[PDB]
Amino acid sequence: LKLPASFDAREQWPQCPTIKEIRDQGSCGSCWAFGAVEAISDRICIHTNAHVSVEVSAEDLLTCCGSMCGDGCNGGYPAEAWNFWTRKGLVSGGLYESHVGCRPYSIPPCEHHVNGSRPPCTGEGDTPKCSKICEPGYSPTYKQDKHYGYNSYSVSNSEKDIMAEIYKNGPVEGAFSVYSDFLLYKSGVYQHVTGEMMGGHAIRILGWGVENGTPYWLVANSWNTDWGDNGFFKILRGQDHCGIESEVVAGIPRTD
Ligand SMILES: O=[N+]([O-])c1ccc(O)c2ncccc12
Repeated sequence: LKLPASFDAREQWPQCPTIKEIRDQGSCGSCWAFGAVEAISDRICIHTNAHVSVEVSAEDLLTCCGSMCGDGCNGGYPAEAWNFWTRKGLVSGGLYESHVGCRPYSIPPCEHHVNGSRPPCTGEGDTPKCSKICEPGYSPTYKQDKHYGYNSYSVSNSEKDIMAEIYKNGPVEGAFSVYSDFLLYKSGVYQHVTGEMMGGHAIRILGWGVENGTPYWLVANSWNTDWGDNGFFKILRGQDHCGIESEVVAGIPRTD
């Protein structure tokens, strides 16, 4: 209760479907946008006591943020994603071909270093256009459909601070240095052992726990459910491992 040994947002906010949700960024380096919108989704539902529960649109953020956020499918930055939500807001939008919400994701699901029936993920494709319109059959206007953030912030490189933030306000977006052995993750607690550095990856942190004395963070990847542990993974917590505790960002939904 002053930080229990383990915490899982799905259990704290059982009426919030998005927290339990794994998405797929497709052949696009949109991890920066998915960890952001995934957490925004979660916080919207947490902030409203599930009175409002929507899929925030990775599509809106990825196509419309623009240079502020980086280079679309060519990679981007978490801090600027949340800042963009506080100023321009984000509309709802679901999975590929879901017809859910205002602007569903337009990049098809693919296999991310795993065997499946979807085509393998090819590189970072092109970034779609920013079209401020909702799908036909979605009643409210894109403008009326925007959900703004009251604020955004970078949480310090502090384990306690990160736990307290998730505990009180919900899931966060974080980022870490990906080494080759992370691609191969299947289950258990991920700890870097072999491999070279492949740049960084953005994700959603939604909990923490302890596996046989090993503290870990509960994370959602954006590589579909057939990757890793049903799309989630665990990673060593408390050691700023692969920088897991250095790039944490979040913010509070704007009520109105
Ligand atoms: O599956 N992947 O390997 C992968 C990882 C991270 C990414 O940002 C990707 N983007 C596009 C395609 C594959 C990606």
